[PDB]
Amino acid sequence: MRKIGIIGGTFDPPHYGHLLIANEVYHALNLEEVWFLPNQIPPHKQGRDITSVESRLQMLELATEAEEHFSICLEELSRKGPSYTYDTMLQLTKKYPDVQFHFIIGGDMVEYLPKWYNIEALLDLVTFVGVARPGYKLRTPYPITTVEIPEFAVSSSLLRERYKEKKTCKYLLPEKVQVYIERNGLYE
Amino acid sequence: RKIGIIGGTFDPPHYGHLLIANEVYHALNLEEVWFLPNQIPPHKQGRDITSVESRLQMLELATEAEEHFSICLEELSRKGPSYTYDTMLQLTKKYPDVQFHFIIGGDMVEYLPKWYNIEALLDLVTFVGVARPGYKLRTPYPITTVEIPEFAVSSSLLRERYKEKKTCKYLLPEKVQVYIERNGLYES
Ligand SMILES: Nc1ncnc2c1ncn2[C@@H]1O[C@H](COP(=O)(O)OP(=O)(O)OC[C@H]2O[C@@H]([n+]3cccc(C(=O)O)c3)[C@H](O)[C@@H]2O)[C@@H](O)[C@H]1O
Ligand SMILES: Nc1ncnc2c1ncn2[C@@H]1O[C@H](COP(=O)(O)OP(=O)(O)OC[C@H]2O[C@@H]([n+]3cccc(C(=O)O)c3)[C@H](O)[C@@H]2O)[C@@H](O)[C@H]1O
Ligand SMILES: [Mg+2]
Ligand SMILES: [Mg+2]
Repeated sequence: MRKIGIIGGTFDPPHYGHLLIANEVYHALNLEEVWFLPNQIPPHKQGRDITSVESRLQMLELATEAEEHFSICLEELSRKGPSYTYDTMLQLTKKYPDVQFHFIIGGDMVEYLPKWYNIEALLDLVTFVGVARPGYKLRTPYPITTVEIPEFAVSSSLLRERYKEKKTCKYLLPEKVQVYIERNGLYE
Repeated sequence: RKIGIIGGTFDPPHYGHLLIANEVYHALNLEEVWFLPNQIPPHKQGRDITSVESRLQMLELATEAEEHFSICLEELSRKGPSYTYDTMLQLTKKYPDVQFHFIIGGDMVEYLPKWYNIEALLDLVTFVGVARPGYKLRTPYPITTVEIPEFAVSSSLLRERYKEKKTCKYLLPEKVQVYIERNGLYES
C-alpha cells in the first residue's frame, strides 16, 4: 500500500488547519490514506505543560471520525520520552516496508526543520510535504514536496487563548471538538 | 443599534464569508449581521455570473442555521447594477435607529478608490476591514479594522475546483455543497 500521508502533531486542540492540510495533501498526491500521528511529548516543546494524552486523543478521534480516509497512528503514544520523528519513522518504515510515507508539515515546521533531530537522515527516510501557512513561508533549502492549499491562519495556541479569553471559535475547528472542550472546560 | 452588513455576490458563499461575519459581530459586539446579495455586482458587469435566485438559494443554505445572521433583500428589487452608496442611503433613511458597519475583505479594501461615491459612502457608513491573505489592509481611507484568522478561500477557486472535480471539503457549508453538486453548478 504505497502512498501514505502522515501528519505529526500535538493536536492541542486539533482544528480545521489540520484537517484541511490532511485532506488537501490526500487529494493532491493521490494518497491511499492519511495517518494522524499524535506525539507523547513534543520533541521541540519538551518543557511546557500541554493537556493529557487522553484528552488530546479524544479530541483527535472526534476531529477525524467522520473521515474514512483518516486514521490515528499511536506509535509515539506507545513509547516513553520525547517523540523524535526520526525514531518513529524508523519504526514505521520497518513495520510497513511497502509504504512510501509522506510526512505533512505546515510552514512553521518547514522553517524549524534544520533543528529537528536527525534531520538529514530523516529526509532520506521520508518524503516531506510542506504546506503554506500565513506568516510562514515555504522557502527551504531542503528538497521537499510542496502543495498549494487555501491558507487558513488558525492555530492551536490561538484556540487555547480564545477559550481562556471566552472568545468565539466558531468555524475554527469541528463542532464535535468544540463540544468536548466546553464540556470539560479545557483551556480556561 | 450596531448592525453588520456584508455585501457580496456570494457565487458561491463560503466559510470565509461566514467567518468574517462572525468575527466582526463578536469583535464589535454587533446586534446581528445582514448578508446583502447584489442584483448585479457594480464591478463585475457581465462577467459570467450565477443567477440571482440561485445565489440567493445558496446564501440561504449558507446562513439558515445562524440565529445572528439574516439576509437583506434591499438590492434585489429594481434596476441592474447594485451601487452600495444608493443601498446604504436607502437603509440609513429607512432605519435611522441603526449604526451600520459595512464589512469588506482586504481585496475590497484595496478597490475602495473605485467604488461609486466612495467619499460620500465613508461619511454614511462605518467600514470594517478584515485581512485576506494576499491583500493586507493598507488604505489611506479611515476604516475600522478587525484582526482575524485569515482564510484564503475564494469563490472563484471553488468555481474552478468544482469545474475540475477537485475537493472542496472544509471550504464551504455542506448544504451549499449539496446544492452545487446536485444542480451541476460551475461545471464547464
Ligand atoms: N493553520 C495551519 N496551516 C498549515 N499547517 C498547520 C496549521 N496549523 C498547524 N499546522 C501544521 O500541522 C502540524 C501539526 O501542528 P501541531 O499540532 O501544533 O504540531 P507541532 O507541535 O508543531 O508538531 C509537529 C510535528 O513535528 C514533529 N517535530 C517537531 C519538531 C522537532 C521534531 C524532531 O523529531 O526533532 C519533530 C512533532 O513531533 C510533530 O510530529 C504541524 O506540522 C503544523 O505546522
Ligand atoms: N476569504 C476571505 N477573507 C476575507 N474576506 C473575504 C473572503 N472571501 C470573501 N471575502 C469578502 O466578503 C465580501 C463578499 O464577497 P464577494 O461575494 O466576492 O463580494 P464582491 O463581489 O467582492 O462584493 C463585495 C461588496 O462590495 C460591493 N461593491 C463592490 C465594488 C464596487 C461597489 C460600488 O458601490 O461601486 C460595491 C458589492 O456590491 C458587494 O456588496 C467581500 O467584501 C470580500 O472582500
Ligand atoms: Mg506547529
Ligand atoms: Mg471578493
